[PDB]
Amino acid sequence: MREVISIHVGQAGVQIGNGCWELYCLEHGIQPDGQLPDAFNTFFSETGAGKHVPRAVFVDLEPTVVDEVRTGTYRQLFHPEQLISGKEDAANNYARGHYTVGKEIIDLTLDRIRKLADQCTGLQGFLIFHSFGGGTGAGFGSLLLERLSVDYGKKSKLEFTVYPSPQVSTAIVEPYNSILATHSMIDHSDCAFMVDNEALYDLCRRALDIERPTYTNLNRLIGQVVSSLTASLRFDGALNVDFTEFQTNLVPYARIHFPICSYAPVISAEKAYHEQLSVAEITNSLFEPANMMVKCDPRHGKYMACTLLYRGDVVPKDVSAAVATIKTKRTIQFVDWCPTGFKMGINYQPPTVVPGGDLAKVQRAVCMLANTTAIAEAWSRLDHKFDLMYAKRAFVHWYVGEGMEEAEFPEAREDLALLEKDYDEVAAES
Amino acid sequence: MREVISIHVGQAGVQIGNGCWELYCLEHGIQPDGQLPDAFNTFFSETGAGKHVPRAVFVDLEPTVVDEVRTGTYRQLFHPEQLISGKEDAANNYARGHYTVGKEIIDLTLDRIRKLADQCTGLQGFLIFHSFGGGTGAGFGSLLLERLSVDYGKKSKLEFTVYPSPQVSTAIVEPYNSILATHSMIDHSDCAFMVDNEALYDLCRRALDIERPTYTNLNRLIGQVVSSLTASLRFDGALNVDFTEFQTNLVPYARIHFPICSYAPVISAEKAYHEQLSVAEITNSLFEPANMMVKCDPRHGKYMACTLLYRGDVVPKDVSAAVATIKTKRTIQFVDWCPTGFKMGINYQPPTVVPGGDLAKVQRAVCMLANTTAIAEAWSRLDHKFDLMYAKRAFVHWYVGEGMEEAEFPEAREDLALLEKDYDEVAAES
Amino acid sequence: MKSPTKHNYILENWKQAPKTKKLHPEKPETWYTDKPEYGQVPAYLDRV
Amino acid sequence: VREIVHIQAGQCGNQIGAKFWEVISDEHGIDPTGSYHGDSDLQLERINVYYNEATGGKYVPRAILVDLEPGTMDSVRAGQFGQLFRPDNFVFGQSGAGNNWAKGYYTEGQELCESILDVIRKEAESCDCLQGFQLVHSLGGGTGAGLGTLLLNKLREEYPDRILSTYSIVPSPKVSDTVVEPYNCTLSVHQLVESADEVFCIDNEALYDICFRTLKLTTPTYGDLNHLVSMVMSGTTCALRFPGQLNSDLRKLAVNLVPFPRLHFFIVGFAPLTSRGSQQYRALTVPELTSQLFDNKNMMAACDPRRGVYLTASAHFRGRMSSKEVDEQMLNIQARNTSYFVEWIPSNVKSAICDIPPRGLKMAATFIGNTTAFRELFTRVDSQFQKMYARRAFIHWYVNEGLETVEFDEARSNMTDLIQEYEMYET
Amino acid sequence: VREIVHIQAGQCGNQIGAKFWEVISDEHGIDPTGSYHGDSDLQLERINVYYNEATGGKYVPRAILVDLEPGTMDSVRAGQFGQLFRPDNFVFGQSGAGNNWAKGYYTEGQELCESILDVIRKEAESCDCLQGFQLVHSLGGGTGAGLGTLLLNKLREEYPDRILSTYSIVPSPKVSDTVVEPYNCTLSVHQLVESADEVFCIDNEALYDICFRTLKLTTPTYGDLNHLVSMVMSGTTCALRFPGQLNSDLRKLAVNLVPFPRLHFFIVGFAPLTSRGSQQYRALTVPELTSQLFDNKNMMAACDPRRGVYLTASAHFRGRMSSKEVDEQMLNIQARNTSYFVEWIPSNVKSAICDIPPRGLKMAATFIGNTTAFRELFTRVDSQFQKMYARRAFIHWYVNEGLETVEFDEARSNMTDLIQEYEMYET
Amino acid sequence: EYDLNRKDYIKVQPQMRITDNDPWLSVSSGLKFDGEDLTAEERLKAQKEQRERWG
Ligand SMILES: Nc1nc2c(ncn2[C@@H]2O[C@H](COP(=O)(O)OP(=O)(O)OP(=O)(O)O)[C@@H](O)[C@H]2O)c(=O)[nH]1
Ligand SMILES: Nc1nc2c(ncn2[C@@H]2O[C@H](COP(=O)(O)OP(=O)(O)OP(=O)(O)O)[C@@H](O)[C@H]2O)c(=O)[nH]1
Ligand SMILES: Nc1nc2c(ncn2[C@@H]2O[C@H](COP(=O)(O)OP(=O)(O)O)[C@@H](O)[C@H]2O)c(=O)[nH]1
Ligand SMILES: Nc1nc2c(ncn2[C@@H]2O[C@H](COP(=O)(O)OP(=O)(O)O)[C@@H](O)[C@H]2O)c(=O)[nH]1
Ligand SMILES: [Mg+2]
Ligand SMILES: [Mg+2]
Repeated sequence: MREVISIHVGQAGVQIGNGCWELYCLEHGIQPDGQLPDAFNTFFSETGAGKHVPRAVFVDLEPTVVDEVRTGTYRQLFHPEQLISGKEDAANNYARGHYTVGKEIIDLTLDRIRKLADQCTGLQGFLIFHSFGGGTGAGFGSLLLERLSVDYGKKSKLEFTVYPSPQVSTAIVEPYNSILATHSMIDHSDCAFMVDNEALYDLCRRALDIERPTYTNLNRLIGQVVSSLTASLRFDGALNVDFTEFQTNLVPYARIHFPICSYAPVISAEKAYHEQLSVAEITNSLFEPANMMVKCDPRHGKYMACTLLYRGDVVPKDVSAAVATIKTKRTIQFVDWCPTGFKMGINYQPPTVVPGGDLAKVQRAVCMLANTTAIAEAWSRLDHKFDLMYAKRAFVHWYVGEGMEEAEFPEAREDLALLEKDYDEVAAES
Repeated sequence: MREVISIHVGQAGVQIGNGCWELYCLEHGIQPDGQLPDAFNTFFSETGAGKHVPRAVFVDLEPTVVDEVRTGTYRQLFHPEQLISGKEDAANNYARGHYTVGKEIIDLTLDRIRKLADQCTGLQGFLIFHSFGGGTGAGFGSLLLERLSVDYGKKSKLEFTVYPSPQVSTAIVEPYNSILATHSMIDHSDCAFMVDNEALYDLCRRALDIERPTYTNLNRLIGQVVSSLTASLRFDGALNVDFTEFQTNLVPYARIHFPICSYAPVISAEKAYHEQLSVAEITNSLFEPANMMVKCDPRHGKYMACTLLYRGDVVPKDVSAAVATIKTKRTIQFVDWCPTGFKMGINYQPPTVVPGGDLAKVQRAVCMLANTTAIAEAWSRLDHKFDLMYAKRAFVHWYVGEGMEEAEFPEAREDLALLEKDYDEVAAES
Repeated sequence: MKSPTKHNYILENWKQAPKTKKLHPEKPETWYTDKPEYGQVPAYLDRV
Repeated sequence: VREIVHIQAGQCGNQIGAKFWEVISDEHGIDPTGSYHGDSDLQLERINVYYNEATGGKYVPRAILVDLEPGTMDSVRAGQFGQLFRPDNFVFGQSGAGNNWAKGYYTEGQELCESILDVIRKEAESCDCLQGFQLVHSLGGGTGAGLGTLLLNKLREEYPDRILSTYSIVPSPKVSDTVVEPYNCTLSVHQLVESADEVFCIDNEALYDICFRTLKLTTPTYGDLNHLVSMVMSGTTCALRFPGQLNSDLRKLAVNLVPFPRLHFFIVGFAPLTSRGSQQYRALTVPELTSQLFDNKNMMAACDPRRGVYLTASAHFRGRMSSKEVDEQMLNIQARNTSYFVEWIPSNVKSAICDIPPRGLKMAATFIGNTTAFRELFTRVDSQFQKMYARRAFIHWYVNEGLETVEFDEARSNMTDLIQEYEMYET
Repeated sequence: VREIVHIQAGQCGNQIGAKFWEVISDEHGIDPTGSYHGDSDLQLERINVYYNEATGGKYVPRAILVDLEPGTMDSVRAGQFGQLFRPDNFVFGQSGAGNNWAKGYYTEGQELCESILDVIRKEAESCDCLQGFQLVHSLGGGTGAGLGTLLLNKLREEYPDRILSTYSIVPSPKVSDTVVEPYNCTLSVHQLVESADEVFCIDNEALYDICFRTLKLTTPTYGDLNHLVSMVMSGTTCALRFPGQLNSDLRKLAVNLVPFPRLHFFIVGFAPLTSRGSQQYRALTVPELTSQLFDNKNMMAACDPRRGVYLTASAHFRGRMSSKEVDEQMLNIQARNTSYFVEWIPSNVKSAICDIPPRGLKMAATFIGNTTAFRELFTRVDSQFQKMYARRAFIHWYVNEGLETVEFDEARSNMTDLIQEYEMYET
Repeated sequence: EYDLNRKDYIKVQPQMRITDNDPWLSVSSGLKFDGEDLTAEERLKAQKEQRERWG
């Protein structure tokens, strides 16, 4: 029918994927084994009898995270070939995960993803997960996109990546790894979405009253966006949005593709008791800087085209009125070569409520994908961090030792400079 | 329908407010939990349940007063978002509540009031409460009005404040805060009402029969006046008065807005055994200086336009005879260029009594709002007290250290002097 | 012992109060879009 | 969430502070083992002001005890409520006190200063918020006066915004326990004037006078005298711990009572204090409290208010009571005795009401006032300091520690100017 | 499958390692007789890191034990866990130690080195994978200081890729137990700088100071000191053995912490430490763990971080905790103390979390840092080396073993160059 | 994940030490230490009575 392939790279990818496939199996009604006690085929293959197998490939250069699943409850769910593990991790070193370690396992990875695609008669895109600071997320992720571009060409390659936070940081060499990977992403990726832990932490504490979140809580929120993103191909509605529609509607140019995400409503059970949460309220909550999953103020820049997705008993009359209201906010700035400004989407399947969840049952929910020039702030933040280290050659010896050539460091600095120029040039006056 | 939003500032505003809302919920027939055992739309909103929610925001910079509501019986009625509490109070310092600590929470509150106005389809005005001597009441109230003026603009912002008493005082720095606040109040407020504690003590002991009152008894008397003011929008009547009518009829100029309050009959009801309390009786009781809620005798000054509000069994024939009689009284003056001088309204619903009550269940009552030049007496006292302290600069160092510049002290002192002659010129006739 | 010099402390207090130093300092923080090398090659690369 | 850090200095500080925690623990209902066995939910509302909890439901006060010799604390620890304190907050030296201000300031103070500050840093940065510190010490000694002032400067440098409230006991005029007191008190004032925000003056003779006049205690001990001091400390912070009709915390008090930065010394008094036989005659009314608080004999400082004039006054009331009755008394006492109030400040009496009274009482009140009568107390020790200094008296003991003779001249000049400052504003 | 080879050289290294295996065997549940009788399946997931299995369910550690005289070997043999070790892994000579660096490196070292390397080759080639080597030795002695560096060069020659992590003990600054330490340490530094990837320095004096200040230990024997060190060894490699939310192995630690090839000497620490009896008063949470970790007193090396500046720092967390809580604390400690961190490196604090804490504790943490304060320690040994060398003195005992005087000059020159390199990057 | 989030976390979670020496506090915990010789008094009395017999 219509299909999409999910690939998880590094700890931050596979750990999110564990929560995602929990939500998807529960939504469709498939037990963790893969049997039953529809849209199954867009995510799963039916091996026969009554068993289902997901379309996922788990990859990391160290076996600890994958062996958790292999020993976990879901071990029978997956194909053992899908679960791919290396021997020793990349040690947060881009050169180590791209030149030395990455190339030993890349061809094994490409066979299984290509073998998985043969069974997919009507495949229409890929979903790939990174963390920018990781060696495997960046070093191995770059090598994977480069090969898939020639392997599959004009197939939409969508990415869901964790953006390095402004102040929260767990890797010291983190700015070095992001810039080198950014060069490979910018040419090959069709569109790559941004989320960051720092904003999700604050959102998980304010809107949801979870004072002290873990990585587990944040993975469920990301799972709901992908569920809402892919729900148009699965369940019935009134305005269907395919993957290819995202590629044309969101990005005006080739190098300005990076969007940001938002979701509404996110509310605890004891707050939703007092709130109706109709169409007007959920539309307004999206555009507050508090709800953005990337910690950048939209008021710093301007907005180009946005895409909105609704899941619930939503009537088209209310959708047009809410966006009409959104255009009346003078605190929201749009660019005048984007007077259209919007694409809408409506679907009837409500959000899925995982048992023991942190989310209240809401009857309609809206997801927002928006592209803005506010993220030019974030690149200038990351660019400055790189300069201080490289002025004194702070960590070059580790990279050079693992096959990396030093000449790529200024070239990667050059490409980011052009990307920074492209934003102010786009955001410039008509 | 038509909506009014209530904002409460400081210890006075918050704990006056819960007195007001216990009145309204008992009046409409809503249990404290929001369930039931009409005009609900004017003050409440309905959710996806049989449950209601008030249109109110409670604001203070210290948690003790608000937390009493949070653990009280009424905790289930209010939305958890509506109750906003700071970390450390302003310590009766206007500068601390305006610049340093005020700006720490101003934008958090302004989102919540604006969000409530979205649910108010027919919003027509706001209600805001102050105590002038408090740092939060004057300092943060000024910052709230300045922002609210540009946010909404052409909407009627009505205020209900407690003027510092002529002799009773609880703060030594009290004159400083009132004059600085008076600057911000005068340009932005559409109309604000004066009452003072010293008169409310005297009335509650003389008219009502209580040897020893608390703030609880005074807070219930204030609620009755606001109840009578808002009864026109809620229940039926032969002569309705909207909020916008009060703005135009009462104030002759921009800077002379400040009216005073009165109410009749206020009686300990064993005394109500003896008398029938006709329309002429209650009309006469309004104009005695003993019944004024501000301890300034109108006989020192003159009357401009007055507004009369009748509730209950009053009939339009009897009103006309009563007001005609009060015009014949030669203890009451009116300025020459206001021959009309009156605005009358009649509503059918009599007042509502409360368990543990203080007042009677009388069948008819009258409320008054009058603008008089006798208020110029109060300004002279406050100005005189301010000059005594300021000549030797008795408390400036506290204000300047908390972000205040000294030049604001004389400039705020100049405008009150202009207001003092504003009242003297208007008091003249030609 | 040497007696203190007579000083009108009320006049000095009258003068000193406007000069009281503020407690909390302000912070207008530049945005990284304002960087002097925005969209252009940093100068330190040639030395590196 | 307005946490307060408690610091005790010297023999006077440790004995007063130890009795202070007996008062609060009973009020909140904390068993001496450190566990809650109380009787009201309101007690657990805002216990965070003074106590931290350890895993297992045990509450530990935010207390730091400081002395130069370990004799006093082992007496304190052996006391009934000794187990309550954290063992590692006990900071002591292995040297005698010496009864010397310079020795406390320079020789032994520097060694202990670094160790004490990190102990403060643990408790100061262990809470969600910090309003101010609280110091209890005497001025006539060498450890409380010497190391207390040195620690006072360091606290100001690190934490400028926070309120450094201190409670001091001033050496007595008639009979006093130390020969060299005028030296210690004169040097101590210079540090207190510029660094501390609020200072309360307690004199031991007034505490004795109150015990024999009012309470009729035939043989009062330091337990009786320290109990009276503990009530005032409990009263001032009671607005933080319990709800009330009109709140007034520490920062409100400093804003209202202090008109100028250098005039912040205060006198305190507590009502009702009742004799054993007068209880059957005394009908407890709000006016009854007003008579005691403004009565000169109830002053805990041996400086007579009638000899001076008031600048500001503040009263707290504890219990469920009428707001009209309290406000009327403030106006009545102000208008009746106008000869003792300054003209250029009207409404000199600040008022507040709190809901929950102290243990065993139905109504209680606390008074804090600021007046020019302090010129009596500073003139006294200045007169004694001058004669001991005109000829070089015991001074050689101070010079042999590192103190320069010019510091005495600076100490008197700064102190004498504060006397003149109150003289001028009386006009 | 990230096996690690362990080597014990000298008296100091051997006895620390003997205590070190007790800690691991308790944590995994392995009997002294090599039997498994544990309590959780998670212990058997990656036991392969440290142990080999003998057919019959008997587990044998990957340990190689080295000495020049069998005196310490027999002490380990009679120990409680003496039966655990592989009997053929005991390699020893038959000559006195001599306490001479030249004698250990040149005279007896060559004869023993050929046998030691092949015993290492037996274990290194026996496993499926090999990440790095683990050495425990002191720097002031004659066997460990000399033979340890000799083996370190050979291990570098044969296994260039693997991480050569070593743990060293530095001679004390005040009182030390050997006359000729400055010669031994200066000679050893030249080898350690160029050969070893990671070197951790621990001082005896800080270990005593930790025992009395925090642990209060009345009579701390060498068992308590060896206990403190082995915890840090267990903390570092725990990321290999057990799952967690964020894995961080040795090579991650090297890449993050080491900015330049020669600045790789580290200071270590551990938290929490039980003040016995006192910690009933202490509430253990994640912020409290951070307070001890970055407190200067808990560092195990007698170099004060405050007198220098930090370059990189890393902390591990063990147990179930909030991930946001850890990430916020690193931001908090880095922002509040900006003076101690370098500007040209943003986000100076690395973090890590692991799920399985040590038995009984809800949480525990380990701290590893790199700082310019190491210039204090190297100045100490250089100054002593200089005034001994001018008089010549004990060089008479090193010349008759075949060591040239130019080796002393080269050793000092390399050591001083290390000092200046730490000075320059402070700018 | 309620255990980490809840504010009664300090109340409910059992403390780290119980009376003498808890059976769940193993060697790896690093809280059982040997330097607190609580047998010092008995050893001291025995040693002098050993010296008394010698004298
Ligand atoms: N939201 C979320 N982020 C995670 C999670 N786990 C790790 N991360 C993020 O991942 C980033 C670092 O990437 P790595 O964890 O090193 O992943 P990697 O690509 O495998 O890198 P290596 O482990 O060195 O191979 C950090 O900034 C974390 O914020 C998770 O469970 N949830
Ligand atoms: N009528 C009435 N007046 C009150 C009540 N509570 C306080 N007031 C008046 O409020 C005035 C002082 O203002 P505050 O109570 O300090 O209010 P505030 O703005 O919160 O002051 P801050 O504590 O600095 O925030 C006094 O004159 C009181 O008479 C009340 O419950 N009813
Ligand atoms: N009120 C009160 N005063 C005390 C107490 N103990 C000592 N004092 C007084 O404090 C003064 C000085 O105390 P001192 O021994 O010098 O304390 P130090 O600071 O540690 O040296 C003496 O005059 C005592 O009378 C007490 O428990 N209560
Ligand atoms: N921590 C610790 N240090 C020890 C122990 N035994 C000896 N040392 C120290 O190790 C240092 C040098 O040891 P040494 O005997 O010369 O080792 P060698 O090189 O093998 O000869 C001495 O200063 C001792 O203080 C022990 O059991 N534990
Ligand atoms: Mg990885
Ligand atoms: Mg307030």
